[PDB]
Amino acid sequence: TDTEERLVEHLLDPSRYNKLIRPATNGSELVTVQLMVSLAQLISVHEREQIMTTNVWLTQEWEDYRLT
Amino acid sequence: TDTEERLVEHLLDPSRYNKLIRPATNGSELVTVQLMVSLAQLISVHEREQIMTTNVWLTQEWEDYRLTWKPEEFDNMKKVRLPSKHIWLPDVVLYNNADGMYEVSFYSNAVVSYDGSIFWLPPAIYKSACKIEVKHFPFDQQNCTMKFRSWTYDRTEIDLVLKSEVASLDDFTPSGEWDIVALPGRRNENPDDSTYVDITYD
Amino acid sequence: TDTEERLVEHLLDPSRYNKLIRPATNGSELVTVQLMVSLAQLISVHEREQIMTTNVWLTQEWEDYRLTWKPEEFDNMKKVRLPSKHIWLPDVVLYNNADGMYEVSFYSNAVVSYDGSIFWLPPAIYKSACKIEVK
Amino acid sequence: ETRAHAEERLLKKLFSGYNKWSRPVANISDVVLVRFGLSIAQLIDVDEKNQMMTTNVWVKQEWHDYKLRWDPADYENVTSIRIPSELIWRPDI
Amino acid sequence: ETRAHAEERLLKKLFSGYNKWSRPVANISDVVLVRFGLSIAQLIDVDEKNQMMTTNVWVKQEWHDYKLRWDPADYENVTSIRIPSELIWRPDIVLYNNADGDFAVTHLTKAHLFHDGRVQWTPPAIYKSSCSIDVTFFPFDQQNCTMKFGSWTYDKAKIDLVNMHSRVDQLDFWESGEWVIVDAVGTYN
Ligand SMILES: *[C@@H]1O[C@H](CO)[C@@H](O[C@@H]2O[C@H](CO)[C@@H](O[C@@H]3O[C@H](CO)[C@@H](O)[C@H](O)[C@@H]3O)[C@H](O)[C@H]2NC(C)=O)[C@H](O)[C@H]1NC(C)=O
Ligand SMILES: *[C@@H]1O[C@H](CO)[C@@H](O)[C@H](O)[C@H]1NC(C)=O
Ligand SMILES: *[C@@H]1O[C@H](CO)[C@@H](O)[C@H](O)[C@H]1NC(C)=O
Ligand SMILES: *[C@@H]1O[C@H](CO)[C@@H](O)[C@H](O)[C@H]1NC(C)=O
Ligand SMILES: *[C@@H]1O[C@H](CO)[C@@H](O)[C@H](O)[C@H]1NC(C)=O
Ligand SMILES: *[C@@H]1O[C@H](CO)[C@@H](O)[C@H](O)[C@H]1NC(C)=O
Ligand SMILES: CC(=O)OCC[N+](C)(C)C
Ligand SMILES: [Ca+2]
Ligand SMILES: [Ca+2]
Repeated sequence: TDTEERLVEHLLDPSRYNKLIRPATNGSELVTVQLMVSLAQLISVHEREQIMTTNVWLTQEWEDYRLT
Repeated sequence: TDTEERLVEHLLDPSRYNKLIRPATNGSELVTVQLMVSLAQLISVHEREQIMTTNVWLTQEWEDYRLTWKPEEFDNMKKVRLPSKHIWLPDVVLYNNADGMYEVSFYSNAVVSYDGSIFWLPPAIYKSACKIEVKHFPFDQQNCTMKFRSWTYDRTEIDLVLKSEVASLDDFTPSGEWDIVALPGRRNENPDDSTYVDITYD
Repeated sequence: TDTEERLVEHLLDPSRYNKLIRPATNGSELVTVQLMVSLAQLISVHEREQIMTTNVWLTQEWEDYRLTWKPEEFDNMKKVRLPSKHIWLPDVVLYNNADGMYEVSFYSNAVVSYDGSIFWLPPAIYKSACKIEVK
Repeated sequence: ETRAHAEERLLKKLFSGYNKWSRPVANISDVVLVRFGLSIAQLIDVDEKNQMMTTNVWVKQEWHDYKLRWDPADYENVTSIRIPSELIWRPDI
Repeated sequence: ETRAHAEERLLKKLFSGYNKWSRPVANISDVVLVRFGLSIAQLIDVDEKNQMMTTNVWVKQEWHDYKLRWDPADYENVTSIRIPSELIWRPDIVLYNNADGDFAVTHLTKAHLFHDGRVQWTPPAIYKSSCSIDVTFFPFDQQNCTMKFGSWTYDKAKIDLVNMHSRVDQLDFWESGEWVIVDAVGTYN
């Protein structure tokens, strides 16, 4: 939609949103990231090479005050 | 943080910082680069092909006088991360590699201090050729070397120096098939070249 | 030379030449592309995998009316080399390839004549799938 | 007048204010119907020991973009064009 | 006054109107003389079964660009600079008899540019070339594997190659322990 395109252009505008900078309001503030691993499939275990191959969906949740 | 965005925009402003120019002024002085290899893991030593695969961090430190700021003017900010691809880097690579992979693997961010000190710690996966001594196999001890040079600048432009005399094992995971004995580092010049310098780890 | 670089800037000027648009002229016409494969070496035939590996030079020729110039205005230059990545190419690929590599390997220059003739001869290492008869 | 010039004008018009990150629907409640199909080029391998199938397929997709419409009468009867797929919104199948 | 400012001024002046897609000759009839040489870092693998040789070489190239010239007196006595090789014109030297590798150089290191227009570009390259393998006297066999280098789209009237040195440079060679290089000479054809 026109509104969605307008919002996406507003949010990602490189003029006002720098994607290389941590979204911390204060210098000493820290960003909390929530992690959860979903094991979709254990593809293999290689005893000789000592490697486990898995298919996992890695949930990651945090807050970005600049994307409001 | 708005202050960090302002500082990052100020430091890398193209009108005042060009990454194609080596940070050496008042004549062609030397940019001293401190090297320190930290061995994360000894992946393998394929004896048949004579290739040792290692996972290391190529710690590098130098001084860029163009990346300084006053902490008082930036909310007392004394360090900032800058993308390594946007600042001048000493193109230190693995010269004695096999498979022709010279550069680091990721090109991570560099940590800049307010006095112009750059601290870069990129990860690298290196497949270095080494000479296999088969005389005492299977009770054999191997001496595989990794030679580091800059494939851009010679000794007259950058000086390679050793941060410490041994490679660091602060974040090492034992291999299970090979046992680390010693990881000394040495800085090698050439008495009859004056433009050659390399740092080799045994 | 100054004239050569002037010509190159004039031809590839994005404001007048778009490389995403087919050089079709006279209406809803079609661009005729001439192919010629030159076998430089039969690197290998892998019977167990049923893959043939060849080193070939793939001659591709077509006419782009947008890359025309008058030799008089450009110091009587009759042809120039243009980077093939900056002109319209017919996306000619090897369909029956194995290993999922469709395009040519190098992307050399394309030799462009003053009348719009384009001569492209890139080298390629191709791995094609073929049916091995074991009888 | 030439088809190439009309196509250049059309390309300028279509992507003037186009956003490739926004779902291409005129109304938020609308659903993008993606006609999906597979055309198998070859069954490269069936690795029984590792329990994997390697296939070479063509992933046929087809949707509608409401901001990529035009009248061919205004562009020398240009009815369709080939554009890089990285310039437009695509489903993330 | 400082060298960095002079270098910035020089870099701005050089690339003001520089076209990297144009052969760098003042006169169209002029030939770009490219001095070509090889330096073998190591002989990674000789594959008798597949008839391929893998080498780690440094492709030493040197030519003249008439637009990348300056007077060092006007730039704080700056006599040379290192510039990315993707900013300038380079010859398209490729390995004809490639097999399972890359035809052209892909590393694209920085080029050493001198005040008189000379450009030295010495990128590394891993090449996997084809060579016929003669195993009549195996394991006492001696192989003769060749590498053919030349520009792909510029004829002799536009780019000409010059042997920097007869013999392939072996000063930085990594001895393999399986093969010894009896002879390694480049021949102009
Ligand atoms: C592992 O391999 C390296 C490289 O082959 C060996 O390095 C070499 O070691 C010898 C003996 O220590 C060095 O010779 C000595 O150099 C010193 C320093 O100038 C000199 O004072 C002595 O008179 C003698 O010439 C040699 O320079 C050195 N070469 C390199 C390139 O480092 C190393 O010894 C081997 N280590 C083990 C445990 O096998
Ligand atoms: C979008 O669709 C909903 C559901 O039919 C409708 O209520 C709404 O008015 C539509 N919006 C517009 C702008 O037509
Ligand atoms: C437009 O082109 C189509 C073919 O794509 C053709 O069938 C139709 O008759 C043409 N119409 C006009 C007005 O040229
Ligand atoms: C280029 O060289 C040719 C051959 O000597 C000469 O005839 C011609 O005048 C030269 N062009 C210029 C502009 O000097
Ligand atoms: C310029 O630098 C060169 C070394 O690159 C030196 O030999 C020469 O004396 C210098 N000239 C001046 C005027 O400083
Ligand atoms: C090696 O091959 C080259 C070209 O094929 C030939 O000129 C040369 O004489 C050969 N040398 C030997 C020792 O066979
Ligand atoms: C013009 C052109 O691209 O020629 C390529 C083939 N070669 C190197 C034999 C001339
Ligand atoms: Ca199988
Ligand atoms: Ca071998």
